[PDB]
Amino acid sequence: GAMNSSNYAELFNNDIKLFVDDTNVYRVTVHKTFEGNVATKAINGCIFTLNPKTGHLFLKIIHTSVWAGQKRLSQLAKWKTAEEVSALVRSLPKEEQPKQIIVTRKAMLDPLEVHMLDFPNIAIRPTELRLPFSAAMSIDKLSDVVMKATEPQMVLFNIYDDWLDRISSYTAFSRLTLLLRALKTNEESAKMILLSDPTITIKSYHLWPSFTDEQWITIESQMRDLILTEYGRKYNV
Amino acid sequence: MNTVPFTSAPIEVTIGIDQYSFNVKENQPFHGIKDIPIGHVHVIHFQHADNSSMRYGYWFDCRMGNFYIQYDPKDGLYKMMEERDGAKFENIVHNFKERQMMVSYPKIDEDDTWYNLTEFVQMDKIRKIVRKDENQFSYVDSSMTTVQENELSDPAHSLNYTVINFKSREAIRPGHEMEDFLDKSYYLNTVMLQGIFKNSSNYFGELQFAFLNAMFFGNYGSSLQWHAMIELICSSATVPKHMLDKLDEILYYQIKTLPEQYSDILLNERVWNICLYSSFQKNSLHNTEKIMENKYPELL
Ligand SMILES: COc1ccc(Cl)cc1CCN
Ligand SMILES: COc1ccc(Cl)cc1CCN
Ligand SMILES: COc1ccc(Cl)cc1CCN
Ligand SMILES: COc1ccc(Cl)cc1CCN
Repeated sequence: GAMNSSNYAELFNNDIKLFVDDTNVYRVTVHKTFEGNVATKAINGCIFTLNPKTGHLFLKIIHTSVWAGQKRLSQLAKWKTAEEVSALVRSLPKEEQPKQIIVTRKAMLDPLEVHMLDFPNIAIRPTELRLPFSAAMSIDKLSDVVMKATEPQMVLFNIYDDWLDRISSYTAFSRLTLLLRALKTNEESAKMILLSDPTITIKSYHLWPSFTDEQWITIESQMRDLILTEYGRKYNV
Repeated sequence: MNTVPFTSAPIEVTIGIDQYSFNVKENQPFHGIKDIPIGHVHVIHFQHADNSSMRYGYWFDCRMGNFYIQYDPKDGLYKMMEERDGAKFENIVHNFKERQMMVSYPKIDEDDTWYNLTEFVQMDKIRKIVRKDENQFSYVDSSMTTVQENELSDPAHSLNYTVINFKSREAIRPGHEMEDFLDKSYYLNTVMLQGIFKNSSNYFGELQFAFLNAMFFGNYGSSLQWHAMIELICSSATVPKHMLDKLDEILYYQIKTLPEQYSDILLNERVWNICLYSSFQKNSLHNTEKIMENKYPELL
């Protein structure tokens, strides 16, 4: 059924599962036409498909050419997402195929269920958690590869860098969601926290900075404060 | 006009024949129903007074035999029987008519209600849905499950309606996933009409039989099937124009025959508010939209 706080450790068991977030698939800028009307211009997007146990991220880049001449693009974007996730599953060896796919938005359920009819044993589930995966495009290197794409492309990342050498998957996912929640709440301040230090660096093969364990505690606490400080800001507290 | 003689009425029961019903008291001198219009299927239905639980009955065609009702006190239900002695039967009927022990099928001459509810319903098709081939009539009751219900338990007692599942490989062409899910024309026209039902008459027959089973008995599997067959049409962008006009007439007489007290429980909100107001055919059911709104304005 639905994934929530109560069955949260299930994310880190040994049954392969993927989260699928479609927020960033169809991305537009709304603007005015010469005649004083409103139009949209699309920009490249991405499907965010993440194994929460291993940190493996299948970033399918959605190039704006896929929208050319199509109508009802918000609706199509859900079915395109479902088509591409199904293609990903079919591309994986059987022992790598997920047993469950958890969509972050319930409107993905029927499109993904329909595209996965050939996979009756793969459970398609919603979640009651508010996950901050929309902020994936705040990670500089993911945003870079998406905007530079000139054609459809899949790029593989480990969104946990090397953290699983030192922390558990549960803790890595908690660090990830905190970071992304901070970037979603106040992108500018979150990035200031991550990068203001001229002594700290991101490895060429990593997404996040190379923090010692103690520095991560400092960073994590600064992210918590940011989320609390922003809460007071927007809700007057 | 044909006759169905009763050997007696030993237990208090409400007896129906098509849209008519009447109460018979325990051991009242009831010996059956006369003046039954030839040319249509009929259904003779029962609900015992001492246990309204379990409505049951028999679909039959007087053109296919001489049928009588004998109460069975072991199985506790009014059973339909075929009578060999062709003139045993005629002599059985003539005796009770002469003693005026039968009720007359009370058909008003203006009234096409029964024809309109059974236009496409034929005994031959009923008997493929209800599988008991040693009798010429078909038993149905409140509790019988359908084949699709049995997939989601006794198969011989099943209603073998055609399975309809909108999230199924039968319904969805590889590579037309969004197209086929959002527009069910492929599934309606190619899979169901051309492939399975052969024509719309057989489709409407099953649709009408499903409605009558759900309405007359309280058969939940039957209501499910009726809803599904309506939804499959309304959710198809491409439907022959003769089918849309006929569907409108079919449903008009159903929702209208349907006593108001059964509407609260029998009618499914998502299936109907979609068909009338959101579907491709939302504008193609004028008569049917005119009967529900007239008698159900609270709904919308
Ligand atoms: C004495 O037998 C009868 C009386 C009434 C009725 Cl309807 C039928 C029968 C036929 C018995 N096979
Ligand atoms: C009087 O006929 C009936 C009796 C009982 C039930 Cl259950 C339904 C009907 C339908 C009549 N449209
Ligand atoms: C939803 O309940 C119903 C709908 C239709 C019919 Cl005919 C019967 C029921 C109640 C029996 N389960
Ligand atoms: C009188 O009840 C109704 C009338 C029309 C429609 Cl569509 C549905 C219902 C029952 C609602 N659960």
